[PDB]
Amino acid sequence: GSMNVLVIGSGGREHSMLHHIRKSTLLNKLFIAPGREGMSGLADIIDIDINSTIEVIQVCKKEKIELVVIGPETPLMNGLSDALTEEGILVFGPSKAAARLESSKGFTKELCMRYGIPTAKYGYFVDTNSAYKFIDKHKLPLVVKADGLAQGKGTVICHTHEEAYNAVDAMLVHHKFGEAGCAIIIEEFLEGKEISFFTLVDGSNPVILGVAQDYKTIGDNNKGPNTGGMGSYSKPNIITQEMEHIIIQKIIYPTIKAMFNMNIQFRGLLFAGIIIKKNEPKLLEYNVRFGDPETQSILPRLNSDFLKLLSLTAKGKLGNESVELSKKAALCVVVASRGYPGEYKKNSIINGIENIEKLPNVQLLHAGTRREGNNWVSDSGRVINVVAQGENLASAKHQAYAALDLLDWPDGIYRYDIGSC
Repeated sequence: GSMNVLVIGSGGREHSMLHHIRKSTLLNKLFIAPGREGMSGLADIIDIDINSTIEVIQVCKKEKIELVVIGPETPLMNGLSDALTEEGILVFGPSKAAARLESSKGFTKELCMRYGIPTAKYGYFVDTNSAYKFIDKHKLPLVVKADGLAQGKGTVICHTHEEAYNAVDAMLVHHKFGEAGCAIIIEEFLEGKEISFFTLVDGSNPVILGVAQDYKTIGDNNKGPNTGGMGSYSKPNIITQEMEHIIIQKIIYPTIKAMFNMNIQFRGLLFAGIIIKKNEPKLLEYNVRFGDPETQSILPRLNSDFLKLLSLTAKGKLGNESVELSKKAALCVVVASRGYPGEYKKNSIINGIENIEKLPNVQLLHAGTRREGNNWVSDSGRVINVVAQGENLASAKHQAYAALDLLDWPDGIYRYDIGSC
């Protein structure tokens, strides 16, 4: 291969991306900034501040980078993609203007209203007077969300009006989520089957990548606060091919076309949260980049070349193209530091990683580790992923959880219901 590739980010999603980019015959040299030491087998780790456009550009010139693959949302919101494009560097990820689909949840809701895209009824607010008056006319339960990038944690289901007042104060008045909470949306609570729906979009042509089941809450059986995501799986027929088509026609294409026509075309990975009831999909939310940890379960199933797909997307060349997925089930369990999504302990010593990495049927990803002396220690809220594949979901599940029995980390927390009915 002749393509030098730079991945931006440092979590389990990116470690998975590296693993799968490394399979391409198109790849020459592979880099990650800032990455993590546990990923160093796959790529050269670059220690830079990725919030500095200028530092990222300097790495691209120094290393002759031909494609940049942006993992997380914040640099997209900060216009890293625009800064790279202005320098004539190919980038997989949307422009700042296109990234508003995620960086303002209210942006997406208005677009849905204007273009007739099915979604939750809602209101948008910047002060508790208007918010409380909406709460008081509104049916329960309802969902309060930070408008900005709250890493999936600024989303609270409220079953009493008092819980809603508290959620709205925490964001608008007490500033508990920084600028991300300076505005909010309050939405009707929708029932049904929730899925994660990944589409590659080259500016005008959508190509479905895959579907996964997510696990948002910290606790099993959907209990406790919302997190960035505590697990995932992907397998054939989570939804029918017909439903896939309805989602593209009613939600994704109208989104792509609206953005294109306002001259803010979307290019990259469009990740829709979708809820299905009475055979009809509604849009929960947009993320404008790969989902963590849904990516970890979808990529194992990809028969098509992942790097080629990223490059073609970035180039505006998905016109003829299609994705091929295997019939395997894949499943990812996240191990978090105790306290997450709240305050968590860093520097906790983690034992068993080397034993799990010796297993041939599973992959351990370094989502949030670092080295301190001779130990692996905790360094983020989400610390380890274990990923497995099988002929069916039960096999994939058994293998993941069998591997996790080798983990000896009393401060580690993981759900036991990843892949359960």
